[PDB]
Amino acid sequence: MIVLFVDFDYFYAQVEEVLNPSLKGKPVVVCVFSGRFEDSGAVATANYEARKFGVKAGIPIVEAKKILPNAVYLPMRKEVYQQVSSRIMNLLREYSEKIEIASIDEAYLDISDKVRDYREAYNLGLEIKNKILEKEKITVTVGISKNKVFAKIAADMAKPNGIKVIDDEEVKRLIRELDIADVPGIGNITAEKLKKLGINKLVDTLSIEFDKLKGMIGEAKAKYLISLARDEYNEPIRTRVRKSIGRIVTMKRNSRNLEEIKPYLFRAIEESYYKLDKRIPKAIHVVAVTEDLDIVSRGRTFPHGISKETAYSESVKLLQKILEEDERKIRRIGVRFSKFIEA
DNA sequence: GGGGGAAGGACTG
DNA sequence: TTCAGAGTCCTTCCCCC
Ligand SMILES: Nc1ccn([C@H]2CC[C@@H](COP(=O)(O)OP(=O)(O)OP(=O)(O)O)O2)c(=O)n1
Ligand SMILES: [Ca+2]
Ligand SMILES: [Ca+2]
Repeated sequence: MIVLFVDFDYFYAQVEEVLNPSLKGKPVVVCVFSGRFEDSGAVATANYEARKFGVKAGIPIVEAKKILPNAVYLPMRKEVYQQVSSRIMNLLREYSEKIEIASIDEAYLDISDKVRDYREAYNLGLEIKNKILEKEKITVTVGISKNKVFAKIAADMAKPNGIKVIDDEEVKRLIRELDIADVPGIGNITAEKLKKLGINKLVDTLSIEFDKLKGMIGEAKAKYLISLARDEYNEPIRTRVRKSIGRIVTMKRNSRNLEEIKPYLFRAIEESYYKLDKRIPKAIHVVAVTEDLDIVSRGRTFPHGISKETAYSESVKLLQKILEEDERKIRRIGVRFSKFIEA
């Protein structure tokens, strides 16, 4: 069983350059604006030409312009990218029936019984990595191994515009050299904890006791990690499925007064139902972002589907349920639906 | 007595 | 006065056929 991981080199900012040729040869920064502060918002992405100086996705636009002020800041357009991605996913779909799309710029391929060895697999990464670069003019990084996790790591190492292959003899090697947070699934927090205790490489975990690991990161986190070092990871490539389609916005405000939030919720509660397709959610939650970070949420599950209007109503009771439980103003407010109806 | 629901946190990425 | 913008899965926890 050998996997083929695909990762769009560096998506957004890249597509933005593909459409506007007068961009390349410059540090581009695709980000999200809110309409406030003046330059309020965060960074969604940036080309490698812009990363060099630190402008990494997720930071305040005000900071970005603190390091790379001359760079090229372009507004985010999830609509434009969505379509591109939607196209690339379809190609890969012809190379292997068993496909699994993770995010908007990722996809796992299973070639187990359509490839003889890592030799003709690396040749396939190319045959693919190319059909892509010129049919959509998008560069991508490919990863290959015996499973999804290692396949995804080989792609991390080889980026950008590359491809790598983590063979078995190499795997055992990585399980020793591969370290800290460079592990898919383990976030900064879990890392700033493990490190403090000496655990650096994915192996250091084996010199512990499953329980002493659980008491600090969790049974899932641990079991997962120990499943890697032990080298017995399973997880197959199955078709993905939308579980929770939601939408959130941002108030130029920072309010607490219902009619100073109702229009907002209503707004989001509109866009979400457009993505719901022909789905019927039995569950709905109102996510609310405050000011001093920390998000708050209140939701409810129904024994039947939901109609837009049905949503509007509960939205309020769920919002009041929030306010009366916190003494801080709100900045962004949103809603998320789930538990769609089966077959 | 494993599961459904609700609020929180983290990693997505 | 007024910072940093979609979806999944793990968890602490209370509760019931
Ligand atoms: N805080 C973040 C981080 C990433 N993304 C977006 C960036 C596009 C998509 C995938 O991100 P990555 O793959 O991590 O980066 P990339 O630039 O898309 O590509 P690469 O992984 O090769 O750097 O998710 C985002 O919306 N918010
Ligand atoms: Ca990518
Ligand atoms: Ca990615």
